[PDB]
Amino acid sequence: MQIKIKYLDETQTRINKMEQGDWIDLRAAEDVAIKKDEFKLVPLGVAMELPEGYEAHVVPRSSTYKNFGVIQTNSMGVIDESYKGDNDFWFFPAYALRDTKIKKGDRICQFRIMKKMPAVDLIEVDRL
Amino acid sequence: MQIKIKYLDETQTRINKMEQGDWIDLRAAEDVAIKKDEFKLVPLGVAMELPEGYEAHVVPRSSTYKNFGVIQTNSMGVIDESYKGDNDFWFFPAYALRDTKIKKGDRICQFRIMKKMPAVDLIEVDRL
Amino acid sequence: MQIKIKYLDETQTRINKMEQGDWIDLRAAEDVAIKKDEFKLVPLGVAMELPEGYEAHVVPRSSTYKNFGVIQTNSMGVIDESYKGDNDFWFFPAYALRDTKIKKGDRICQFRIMKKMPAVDLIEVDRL
Repeated sequence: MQIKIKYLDETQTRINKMEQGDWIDLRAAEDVAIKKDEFKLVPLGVAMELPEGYEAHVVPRSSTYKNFGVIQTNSMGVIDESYKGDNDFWFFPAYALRDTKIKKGDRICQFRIMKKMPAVDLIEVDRL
Repeated sequence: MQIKIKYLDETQTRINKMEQGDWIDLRAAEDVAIKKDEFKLVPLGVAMELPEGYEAHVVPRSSTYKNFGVIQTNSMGVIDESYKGDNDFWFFPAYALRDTKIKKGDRICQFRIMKKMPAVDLIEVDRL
Repeated sequence: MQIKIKYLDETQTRINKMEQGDWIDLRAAEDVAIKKDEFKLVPLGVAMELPEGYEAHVVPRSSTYKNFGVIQTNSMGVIDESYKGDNDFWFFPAYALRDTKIKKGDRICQFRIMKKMPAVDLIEVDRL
């Protein structure tokens, strides 16, 4: 089972480090300064074509808050298999709880893939 | 897989359509005004009987903070198969980082189902 | 399957982690006071050896915000199978949105296990 991955540029850290099972770390694609109580979409510099029928889950690393003072506004990001365009680059939605500077190459979040949910039928009933 | 769904009333937007595995969007059941740094349980106007052995996870949509300035206080909501009563409606626990307003019918979060955790035994030990 | 659990000390409340399928509640290992807009890693007083090939996910309980006014800064904690050391204790990263006090034994979060992602091959490309 493979994942085709495209990098924003030749300087981005190749996350080619994985296929053992652990969540894979993602890094800021450049320097980012976020002021307290400000929102900023941090470029992760990667675009992927996930396996058919799969999706990716993105959450911050356990040390992201302590290190950068940010939280992921959407709690857990979901990247569907259809998000495989040549320009579909990933971003980490960050809300700064304190002035913070994120350096290019800094690990800020992580992800893993999972099979999408089975097809369902939402049938309306008047009483439950 | 069949999921029985009950709606709060006829004005709630029905969400049955051709599904194929993507997360499903839920919507505010009514207008909701939230002041800066205050909390509000946003009703989603739906109650469901999930498949036996399954549970649902609920997270904000990726554009939820950008549009409404709120985060989900519980990070990811977990709805168990047992939460299937006639009055077990779903809610999105919103905390606003600014004065905001979610309009009736606005897509505000999304969900998917997943098989519940397997049978496991907990064996207490003094050392690992 | 079996999960080996170690408790910090003899005064910790044994998780009543019971009910096939249900997420399991974790408790504060000691009293903790957190001032509004401040952080605090709340020890849960447990360390576990998860089944091989599995990982744990931890999120706030539905009533955590209402009860203690805190959010989990890393959104969802991810405990890998390898984090099974004798001093590999669990913590709940809490950011208080108001003055709060958590009592030893108070249930503040919950967890479940899940199979880790299948091993994947990341193939770098130049176009998607």
